[PDB]
Amino acid sequence: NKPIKNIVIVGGGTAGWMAASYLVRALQQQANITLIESAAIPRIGVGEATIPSLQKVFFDFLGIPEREWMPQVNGAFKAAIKFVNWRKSPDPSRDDHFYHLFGNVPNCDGVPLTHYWLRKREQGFQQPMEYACYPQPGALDGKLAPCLSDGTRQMSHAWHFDAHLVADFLKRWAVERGVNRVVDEVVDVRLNNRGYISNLLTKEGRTLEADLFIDCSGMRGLLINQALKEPFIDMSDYLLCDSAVASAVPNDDARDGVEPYTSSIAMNSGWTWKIPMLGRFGSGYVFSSHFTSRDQATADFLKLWGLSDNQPLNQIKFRVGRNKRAWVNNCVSIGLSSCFLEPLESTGIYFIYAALYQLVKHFPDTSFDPRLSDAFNAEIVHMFDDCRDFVQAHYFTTSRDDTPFWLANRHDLRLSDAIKEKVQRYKAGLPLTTFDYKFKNFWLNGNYYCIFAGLGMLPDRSLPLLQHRPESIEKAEAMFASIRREAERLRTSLPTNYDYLRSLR
Amino acid sequence: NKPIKNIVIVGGGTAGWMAASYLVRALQQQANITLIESAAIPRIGVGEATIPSLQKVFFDFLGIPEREWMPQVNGAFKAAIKFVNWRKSPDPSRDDHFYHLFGNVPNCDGVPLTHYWLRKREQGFQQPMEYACYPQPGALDGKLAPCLSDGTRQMSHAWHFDAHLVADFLKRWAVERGVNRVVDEVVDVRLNNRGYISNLLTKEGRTLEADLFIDCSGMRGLLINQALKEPFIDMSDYLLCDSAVASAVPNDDARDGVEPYTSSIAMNSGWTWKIPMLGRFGSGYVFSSHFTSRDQATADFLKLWGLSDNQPLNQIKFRVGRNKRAWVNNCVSIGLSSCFLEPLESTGIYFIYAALYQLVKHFPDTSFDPRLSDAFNAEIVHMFDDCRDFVQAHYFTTSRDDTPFWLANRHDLRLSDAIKEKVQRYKAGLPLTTFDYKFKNFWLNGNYYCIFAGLGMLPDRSLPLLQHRPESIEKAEAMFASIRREAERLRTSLPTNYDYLRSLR
Ligand SMILES: Cc1cc2nc3c(=O)[nH]c(=O)nc-3n(C[C@H](O)[C@H](O)[C@H](O)COP(=O)(O)OP(=O)(O)OC[C@H]3O[C@@H](n4cnc5c(N)ncnc54)[C@H](O)[C@@H]3O)c2cc1C
Ligand SMILES: Cc1cc2nc3c(=O)[nH]c(=O)nc-3n(C[C@H](O)[C@H](O)[C@H](O)COP(=O)(O)OP(=O)(O)OC[C@H]3O[C@@H](n4cnc5c(N)ncnc54)[C@H](O)[C@@H]3O)c2cc1C
Ligand SMILES: [Cl-]
Ligand SMILES: [Cl-]
Repeated sequence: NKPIKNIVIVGGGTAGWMAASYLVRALQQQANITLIESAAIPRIGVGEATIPSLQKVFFDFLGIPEREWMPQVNGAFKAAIKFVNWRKSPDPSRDDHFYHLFGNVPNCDGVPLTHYWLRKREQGFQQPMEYACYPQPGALDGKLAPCLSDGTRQMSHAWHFDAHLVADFLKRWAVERGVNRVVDEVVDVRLNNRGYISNLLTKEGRTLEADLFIDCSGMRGLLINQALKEPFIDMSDYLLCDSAVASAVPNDDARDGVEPYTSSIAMNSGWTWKIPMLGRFGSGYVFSSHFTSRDQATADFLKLWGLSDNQPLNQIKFRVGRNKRAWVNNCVSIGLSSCFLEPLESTGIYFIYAALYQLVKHFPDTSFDPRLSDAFNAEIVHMFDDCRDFVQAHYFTTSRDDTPFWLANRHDLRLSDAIKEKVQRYKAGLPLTTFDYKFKNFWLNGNYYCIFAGLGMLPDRSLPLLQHRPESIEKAEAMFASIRREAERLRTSLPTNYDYLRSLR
Repeated sequence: NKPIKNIVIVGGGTAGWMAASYLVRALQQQANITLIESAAIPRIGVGEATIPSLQKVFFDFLGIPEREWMPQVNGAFKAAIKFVNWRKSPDPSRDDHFYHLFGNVPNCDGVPLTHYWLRKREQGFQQPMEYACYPQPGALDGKLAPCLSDGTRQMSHAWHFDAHLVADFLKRWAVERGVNRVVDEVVDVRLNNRGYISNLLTKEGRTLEADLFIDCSGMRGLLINQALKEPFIDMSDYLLCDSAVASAVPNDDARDGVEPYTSSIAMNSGWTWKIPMLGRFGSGYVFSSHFTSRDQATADFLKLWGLSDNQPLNQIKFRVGRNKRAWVNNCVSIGLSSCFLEPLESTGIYFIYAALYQLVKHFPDTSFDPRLSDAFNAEIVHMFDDCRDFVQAHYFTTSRDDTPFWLANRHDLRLSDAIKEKVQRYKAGLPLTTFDYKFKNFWLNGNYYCIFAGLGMLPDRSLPLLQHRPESIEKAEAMFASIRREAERLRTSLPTNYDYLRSLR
């Protein structure tokens, strides 16, 4: 079986240039790669927060160290997601916030600290879960850096960056290593009798041929959905948000500092993201069209940040769900042309490089053994489903009942059996779980606990086992005190996030 | 909710004393534990090989180091399973053997050495997979120790031991730390209107009461099956063997040495185990009653080892399957009273301490929250199913067609969708996967490859990706050469298994 020789990527967004970079890297020899992107169809223009796997899975694989790509794309640090006004009836006189922190929660004699915390709360302990079980939240309040002045990491973290800059940075990297860039527009996809893609017809009359096609054409899915007619499974019965009004907002970094985390500010009919970096923060009101109008949501967004009726905006709508099959015949969909959940928790770009990782692990020859694509397609479903569960958990758990949108999340969502089971185990007092392993069950006990406890849904009781383990309870107190010590050191030890980034220019 | 106070274990076999030890360990305080065992109903008398998790999960948890319990139970080392006459038509003039080795196979640029080996075999490379991808098989042929004279580990391994001695060793350990032993026989189990166990009536007239009951009564399942009437799911449609004829056989260790591995010698209608230790080896012909008679199988067993018609034997039959629920109301089944697959691959005792681990992780209070047992019961099904897949893979993969029994394994077995999927991925050329994580997918790429390749079922082709990675192919050759070096060092470096064990008395 002859190997793949010519690859064509359709799309010049983040997805296409990640695909181009990764593939040019994975395929040392016998690989000609061409990417074509329409000068007249813009990128989506968002996608600026991430999760920890980005470096280990994507950039490391490219051989691009964190200190090299960060300053090139206005990179900033994301130590958490701060959730604001999610907990219940928004009250401007009450501080309703909680963090979803990255990183592992320690175990004490095989039991997560979360569960010793719950036991204490039962005895009247007032401190919130994440402030007792992690050392860094207080520092986040102080908008400090996730690492020392000298660059030594001090807490688990991901990244923020400029979406357009990232795409451009990879475009340069990829082109430099042999990727052929073509600024042009596909207008016809031709299929042989078998149903495979033979070539693309462009607006300037070019005919592009290839063995393998990567569809990174974004939500229109030029190859996978339209040409190959693979159905998209709409899942707006699982999740309500289908729109966003977004913009970049200037920040007075000198007076207000740079927050080392993404913020999720709950709204009337959705929520608003805040992704800070030097000079400004990306922002966007994610909402459901069925509970508010774009006009109405736009006014809410402008009001939230005190913006003016002249502020140019990025109006977006998106589909929620996944292709029935991500890879069909000789076409692999990657990016918005494949699956999407709303930007809560930031899984979009992870879907890109996780899919690319799976693609290489299932790489075909020109005979396109269906066993390979089927195995690939099944991994995508798992990856997507795991995240859909976690995202959904932010919603049907809410105690907010003040608008139709929150009522609908409370009562009207379709839930997978998988999330039902986890919730049932959680409520019973049981701990949840504590790359290939990461792609696998990426969201652990700690993550679900940050969310559930932040939202004010606690288990029915502490673990029955703990009543037999007074020693263990004692050791846990020691671990709590230790955490409290580290928290204090960091306060006087970490530079401000603002100052640290500036020291990176 | 009041905690559990009184626990009664029924059964004095390996299962009961593992339960008693583990529980007395896990439950520091507020735990009274009584074990009752009928002097007139003997233990099963087998169960003498194990897998690597035994130490980390069971003995370590007890605080009993390997050097302390081994000499107490005639412990020996198990570095592998050697399979003899499994490959095809048995021919006394052909050496048909292969090893299933414990331990991980190295990865080269994210691809297991197994797959680089396959690529070489395609070019005419003659050496067998396990001799190229692991350093220790040749040493096993030489019956060497898995560690240096001084006791430094040199290869991954599990253990062999005397079944009765192990049970007795734990009995002493457990009794010494507060377990109450009662030599007596349960004759009636009394249930309240709710259907929970109130107490046990013994033959001497004792009435035993408790909050929690552990059923370790072996295959009769005195509590779970008979009293509580939980159905046992027969799975002799998944696996054919239902009987064994066993005995201990003296060995001339001075002239023949001690093999550092379990042997699996395929027979006409089953297979025969060889579990060596100092002085003798446990052995047993596992067979299907539907393809040979006990009388016939007995004669085959005696002939295999040159035994005499006077040799006293352990005649066994066993059920294959699992309880519909391992834990029902206030009764947890552990051991042969719960699930069993035939002894191929040695999962029996693993089922014991893995279940005990899950029991403590789901430990109840006296209200017996059904969410706990349901979560427990589901983990048991996963554990069992994963092993049933792996065991089944030894059979429907066989190329032997010389008896009805092998024909039946070839064509007539009921296969899970899970094993079908793995096989399909394997055949396509894809790698398979590479405690809580162990219980999870304990059988990895290497294990399945040892088995499949030993049995002579290879993938349809090498990984398409490798054609683009000449560099990677090169590095793999280096790794192969390195493995060959270590193999040579061990040959001149390891003491004989026989000599090493003797140095332990
Ligand atoms: C509101 C919103 C918020 C998000 N927030 C996050 C986040 O916080 N974190 C995160 O990781 N992800 C996020 N995502 C997802 C993320 O934005 C995308 O995964 C990422 O930006 C890559 O998108 P893309 O390249 O597939 O699509 P696009 O940006 O839409 O790129 C499409 C490309 O295909 C080209 N193209 C299309 N059609 C044709 C044609 N017929 N001929 C030629 N060329 C063509 C276009 O010109 C363009 O270059 C968010 C998405 C949305 C919608
Ligand atoms: C042929 C064969 C080979 C095996 N090989 C292996 C192997 O290689 N590796 C491995 O790990 N496992 C193996 N196993 C499994 C292993 O033998 C068992 O898991 C282990 O020995 C524990 O068994 P048990 O204690 O549950 O049952 P048993 O040994 O049958 O113990 C039963 C106990 O319950 C008591 N009892 C019963 N009934 C009553 C009553 N009404 N009143 C009072 N008391 C009572 C009995 O007196 C006895 O003490 C094998 C099993 C078989 C059958
Ligand atoms: Cl996202
Ligand atoms: Cl077994």
